[PDB]
Amino acid sequence: MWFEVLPGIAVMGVCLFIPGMATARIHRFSNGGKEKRVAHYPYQWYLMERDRRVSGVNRSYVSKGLENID
Amino acid sequence: ASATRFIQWLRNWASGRDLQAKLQLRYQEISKRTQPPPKLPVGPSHKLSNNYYCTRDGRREAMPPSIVMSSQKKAVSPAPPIKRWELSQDEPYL
Amino acid sequence: MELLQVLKRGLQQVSGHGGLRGYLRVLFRANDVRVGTLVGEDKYGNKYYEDNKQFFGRHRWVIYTTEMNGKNTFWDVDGSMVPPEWHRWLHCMTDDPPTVKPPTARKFIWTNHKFNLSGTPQQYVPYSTTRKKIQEWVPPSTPYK
Amino acid sequence: MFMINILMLIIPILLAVAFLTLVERKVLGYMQLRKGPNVVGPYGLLQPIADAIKLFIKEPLRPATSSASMFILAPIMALGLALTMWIPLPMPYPLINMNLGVLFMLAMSSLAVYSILWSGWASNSKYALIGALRAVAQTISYEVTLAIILLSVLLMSGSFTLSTLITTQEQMWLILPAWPLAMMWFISTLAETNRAPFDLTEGESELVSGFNVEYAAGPFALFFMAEYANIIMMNIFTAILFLGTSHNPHMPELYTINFTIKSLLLTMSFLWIRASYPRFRYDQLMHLLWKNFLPLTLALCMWHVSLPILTSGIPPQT
Amino acid sequence: TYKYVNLREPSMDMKSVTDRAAQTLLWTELIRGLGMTLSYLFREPATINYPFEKGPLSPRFRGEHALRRYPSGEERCIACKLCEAVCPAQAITIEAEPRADGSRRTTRYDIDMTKCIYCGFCQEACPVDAIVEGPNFEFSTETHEELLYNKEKLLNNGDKWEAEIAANIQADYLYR
Amino acid sequence: RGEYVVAKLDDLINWARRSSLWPMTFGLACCAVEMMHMAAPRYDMDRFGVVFRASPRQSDVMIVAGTLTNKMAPALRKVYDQMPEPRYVVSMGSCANGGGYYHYSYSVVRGCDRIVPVDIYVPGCPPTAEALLYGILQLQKKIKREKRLRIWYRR
Amino acid sequence: VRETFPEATIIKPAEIFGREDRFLNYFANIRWFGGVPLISLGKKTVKQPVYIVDVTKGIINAIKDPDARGKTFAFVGPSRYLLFDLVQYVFAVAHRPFLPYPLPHFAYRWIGRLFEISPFEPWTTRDKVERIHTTDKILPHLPGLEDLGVEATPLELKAIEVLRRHRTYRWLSSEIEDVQPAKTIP
Amino acid sequence: EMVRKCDPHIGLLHRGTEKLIEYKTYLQALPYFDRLDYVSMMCNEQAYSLAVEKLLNIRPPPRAQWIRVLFGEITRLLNHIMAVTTHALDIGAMTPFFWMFEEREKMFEFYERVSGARMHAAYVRPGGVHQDLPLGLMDDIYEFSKNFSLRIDELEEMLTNNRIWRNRTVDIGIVTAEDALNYGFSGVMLRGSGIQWDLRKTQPYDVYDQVEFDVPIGSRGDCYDRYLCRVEEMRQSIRIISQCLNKMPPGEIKVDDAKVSPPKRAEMKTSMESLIHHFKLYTEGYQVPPGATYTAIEAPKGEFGVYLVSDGSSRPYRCKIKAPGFAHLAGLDKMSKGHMLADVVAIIGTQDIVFGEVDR
Ligand SMILES: CCCCCCCCCCCCCCCCCC(=O)OC[C@H](COP(=O)(O)OCCN)OC(=O)CCCCCCCCCCCCCCCCC
Ligand code: SF4
Ligand code: SF4
Ligand code: SF4
Repeated sequence: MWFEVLPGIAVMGVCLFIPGMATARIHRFSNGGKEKRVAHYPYQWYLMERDRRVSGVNRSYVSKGLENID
Repeated sequence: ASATRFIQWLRNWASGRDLQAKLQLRYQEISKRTQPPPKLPVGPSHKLSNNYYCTRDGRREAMPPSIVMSSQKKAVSPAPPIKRWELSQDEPYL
Repeated sequence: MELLQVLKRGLQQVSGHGGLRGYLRVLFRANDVRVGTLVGEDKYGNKYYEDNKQFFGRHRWVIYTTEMNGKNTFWDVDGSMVPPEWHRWLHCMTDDPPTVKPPTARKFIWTNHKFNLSGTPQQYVPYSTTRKKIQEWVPPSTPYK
Repeated sequence: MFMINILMLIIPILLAVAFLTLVERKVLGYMQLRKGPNVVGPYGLLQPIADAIKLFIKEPLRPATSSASMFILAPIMALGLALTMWIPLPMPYPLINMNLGVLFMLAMSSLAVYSILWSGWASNSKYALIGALRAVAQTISYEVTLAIILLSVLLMSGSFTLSTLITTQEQMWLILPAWPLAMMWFISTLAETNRAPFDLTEGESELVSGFNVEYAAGPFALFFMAEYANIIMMNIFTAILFLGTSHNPHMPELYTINFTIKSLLLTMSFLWIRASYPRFRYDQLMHLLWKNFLPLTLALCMWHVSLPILTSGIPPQT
Repeated sequence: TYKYVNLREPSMDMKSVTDRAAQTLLWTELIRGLGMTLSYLFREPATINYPFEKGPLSPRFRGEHALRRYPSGEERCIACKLCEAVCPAQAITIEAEPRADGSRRTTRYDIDMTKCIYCGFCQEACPVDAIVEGPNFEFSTETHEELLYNKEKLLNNGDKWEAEIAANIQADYLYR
Repeated sequence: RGEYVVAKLDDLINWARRSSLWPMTFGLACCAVEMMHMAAPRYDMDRFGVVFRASPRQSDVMIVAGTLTNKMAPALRKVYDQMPEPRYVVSMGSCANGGGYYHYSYSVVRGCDRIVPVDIYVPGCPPTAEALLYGILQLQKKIKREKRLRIWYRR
Repeated sequence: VRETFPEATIIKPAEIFGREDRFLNYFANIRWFGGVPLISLGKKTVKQPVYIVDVTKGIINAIKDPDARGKTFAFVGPSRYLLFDLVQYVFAVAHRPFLPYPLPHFAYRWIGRLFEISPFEPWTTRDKVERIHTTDKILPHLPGLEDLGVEATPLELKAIEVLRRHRTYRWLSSEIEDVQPAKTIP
Repeated sequence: EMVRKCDPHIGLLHRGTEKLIEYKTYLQALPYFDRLDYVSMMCNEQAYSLAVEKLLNIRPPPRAQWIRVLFGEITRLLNHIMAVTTHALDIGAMTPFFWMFEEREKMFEFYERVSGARMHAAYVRPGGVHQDLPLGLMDDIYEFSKNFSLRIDELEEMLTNNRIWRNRTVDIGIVTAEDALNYGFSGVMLRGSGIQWDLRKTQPYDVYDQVEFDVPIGSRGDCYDRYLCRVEEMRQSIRIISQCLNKMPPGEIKVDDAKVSPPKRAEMKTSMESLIHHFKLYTEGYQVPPGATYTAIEAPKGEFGVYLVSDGSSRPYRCKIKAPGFAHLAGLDKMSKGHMLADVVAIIGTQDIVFGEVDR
């Protein structure tokens, strides 16, 4: 019957789900739990470069808040 | 025959036909695979009298061709001209 | 809702095959999990089933034995394993199974059915069944000459 | 971690491609009143694995008349570029976030055509050459209309970034205001992927196997994987373009599930279409695009330049 | 009588012309074709589960050949050679002589099953129902030689298949 | 133990090959009509993994389905040679098996096994579609019994 | 063999060339390594190769010939060649570039072991290198192919049959007479 | 891809059928006709049987004549399903082949139930048919015919109005009525171009004069019109089959004349005359009076005829088979002028060629 085509569709669906799920999870893992910073324009890259310098650990995803202003 | 009501409706709608009335899979309407014995009839030559083979011998009635001309008035055609066909009245145009 | 009834029917098939193990056995041996009425069983272990609500062609089937004539047929099965008395019913040449309409017994009919033996040491090898046509002169065994 | 991200992209792609082959055979089978694979593994689930192993232990042939280097290069190009087409796809986050992702996908699709031309030419056989020149005709037919169809859609999104399409369609699918372009886009993707009723470069009933007729075993498998990879990718592109999924930044997997379902259904429609229609003649395909889609595409490109301006609804540049 | 298959002029009124424009632009007739294949997707397939299920056959089916016996065990064949004479393929070869009890019996009865056209003429011609075509059709071999049947093979076939053959003959002999 | 490893690898390559037999789209006469019926829904050869492919480069099996004439013999041998290996030949029907009804003709090859090696002979004129399927499954079991790697290990 | 079965026919062929040989095909396959190594540049070795069909016909005649029982034959080709000239002819017939270079015996042996590592069918071996560079013995005392009625087939008439498939598309159609033969050691 | 010349090289399935027949009795030659147009098996048998029955000067009984028309029209359904769906298969529409070959499979069962063979029945013989219909067969034919028109309706849904199908077949392979006649075309190859000709109407045989049906006529003489003619001929076949089911008469099924048709097996085993005639018919065979006839039928593929020369013995002196496809294929180069490669694929299909009959 037609519903016997579903198992292959389900397997195909799972495989197509993995790349998107894996990319999202790897991004959080490599950016301290946040989305990967998107730098489409020079301004955004400038801010990211300043974040790297400001971090103190050479990681632009390590944020510094009021605790760092004296 | 085991299709649920929803599936029957779905394929009926998609095809635009009531497919359940003329299914292409066969079920119980077919003839039984065991049948009562037959009792076949005999032909017109199964008689005990007035049945001499010479009076019903097709092969011996064949004759050699009729020689019309050999090298040993109105014009004619092989047959009357063919009558023109009529349009169908069941459905003249498809 | 019918979609709920369909699941019950499919779930019933697991019990109709005597649990998940029996269900998975028929799924992997025959690729079909339908449950039918046991029409009968032949002396080699083949089991014959019918379900007359199935369409013509799918309404009779055999689950082949797992061993026949000393051969392991758990995975290797073939249509030639069906013995002649069941062959007629399985192919729908008759309505009556041999349980109901037994075949006529003869003293020369094989008691043990054989499947296709090609490619095995029991295969058939052709030969001429007639004897030598010309008898040759045999010279004498003594020197008289 | 990025190298792991790459592997978690292309290995799933190859697995999805393998099981798409099963699904097409089953879907086609049931539309043809039969079953398709249901013996090799339960419900045929192992059938793709047997086929792949079979092909890769089959003897590959290099034809005597063939140009050796080009013969080997072409299938490598086909699969390598098929995988490359996936890296900028936002699902919802792309592996490579690009400014001109659409322009990247156009260029990579144009380059992939040479894997058909060079395989056909390098084979040095008549049916292969005929198949290759059909690809020349096919590309000429759809390429101009395809780019201009994309342009019209991108005049509502405002950029060539694929992630922007997610933002554009936050409130409503783009298929609503652009269903005429979606229709012409959908047919173009069928011609782009050499799919029925535009399966002309292969054209089995006409050319035996067209461009890949001389290919066997593993090299043949590469062309097959590339084609089915492009079928899925082109239907992912379509889902992003016209059926944009909502993206919750904190639950990105909900996007992926919804977007995967849409991509699967669009892929099924490709199989559906293949079961239903006869094949175009390859001159009739050219006239379809140039005499029908292109006039309509030019007019709708004009309309979508003016419509944002006259309604004061021009999208943001950023 | 005849009918025209393709001789109709489309209506040129505004509604008809706009119906045809919608069909052209919106692909209505192509969508209708998609509906038909969709309806088939949801129909039960016609496939049977061979070899667990078999295609139907009738008692008249012409399959593998067999040489039959009387209920006593005596061979039916009396070497008349009618089957050999009628065989359209000349697939039958026969030799005969008086048996040790004086019976008229064959010493050779070969059927070249690669010559045979499975036509059933031999079983029509046989006056004693000795040679028949049985119901077996699953006897493909690995070698050509295995299909050159001699009398021993054909008698074994008869002994192997007699239970089915006799029931099939019973079902159909009143049609012969 | 190498014996155990090669035995299992034999099962895998054998399983992959018998599970994916691609016959060449190649038919000669009336036997080819029954071959069409094996692909038709009732038997659905494709459900066994058996799929026609037109190119000999992409075929594993040649089914000689019909009479082989003298004029056709070189073309049959050509396309068989162009099949990569492993390759198999199924002889279908009396004509292909040994000439059949046309055995004594001046224009017919008396069996395709004079031209190519044959793995399975399917008898009949024509064999039923089921008979042909029985022959294909018989070929599958022949491939299952192959011992390529076990013999190589003991060379 | 001559002791167990005194009446045996023992046939001693030189290197046999044919479609499926490991002789002409072996030389033609050296092309994948660029140059063609040769011990002493092949000027110290002489070969007298024999066609496969000649050996076959000689075997078949030995079966039918009563005089052949208990004898020992030597099946050699009609011509003796220098190994260098033979390989040069092989590359000319196949239209492949010929770059012979000298390799001493110890060096050739070392590479022979390199290819012996293969668990499959070794491309070459130390033993194979030795036999190819062994001079083909002259045995006037033994009967030959002419004694069994076979007329030895020159390598010049059959080399194309073996070596046509080793060419590229450019040279596939070249005819038999286009290549000039090899110097035969008179 | 423009076709500048078509040069069909045939003979690759030439098997010297016509020479082999000279070495057979008339009965032994009958199975050779199953294997000419091996999609229209029982129609080829009927043409051979009519020719022999004409030279013998005998007549088959009425019930046999109705069976022959019934299975002739079932055979036309078999042929047209194969012709239309493989034609569509070549043109790229693969799905109708599968739907309709399930119908073919059911019609194969009718062949098997009367004759024991799915294809090469050898059922229609000079004198009548071999055996009477088994009990229950006509009910099952009726059940099949009740639903078949819906199957044709589904085929037409896929193709008839499909713009892709029309693009591939409309104005492709046009043949004028004059060219069709001079080139020796017949059947749908004439009627697609408007010629009003069908041998069942104009030169009818066994009982075709007693059934009502319409001949479909084309107006443009191209592939599309020839496709519509074959589709409408299937509907008319179902219409004829309906009348054969209702008008089937009782009686014997082969000529009651045991010097031509063998006696019944029970008679053969009781009566001396019957045994002698059974013996002689299956060995020497019936002799045919000397003469020559050209007999033709409206076969599914066109006019199928035999020129049968009898020398007075029990083996034919000469049997020339006129295959409709032979003349059609000779016209392929004419019909393919100005067309492309893919159009030649369509044109081969529209001629409906089987090389069993082209080559013999
Ligand atoms: C406010 C004012 C607004 C202003 C804007 C208004 C715009 C809307 C009104 C304009 C019309 C909109 C529709 C335009 C769609 C494109 C139309 C088209 O090009 O199709 C017509 C084309 C013509 O070809 P033909 O029929 O053979 O004859 C032509 C004679 N020269 O025929 C074809 O193309 C046939 C294609 C054959 C291949 C089809 C195979 C697939 C069929 C199934 C696809 C189903 C659709 C799926 C869409 C999914 C999208 C995700
Ligand atoms: S079935 Fe026909 S061809 Fe075969 S042996 Fe009998 S008479 Fe001869
Ligand atoms: S099998 Fe029958 S027909 Fe043939 S020789 Fe024996 S008795 Fe006569
Ligand atoms: S074996 Fe029979 S069915 Fe097959 S091609 Fe020959 S005559 Fe036709």
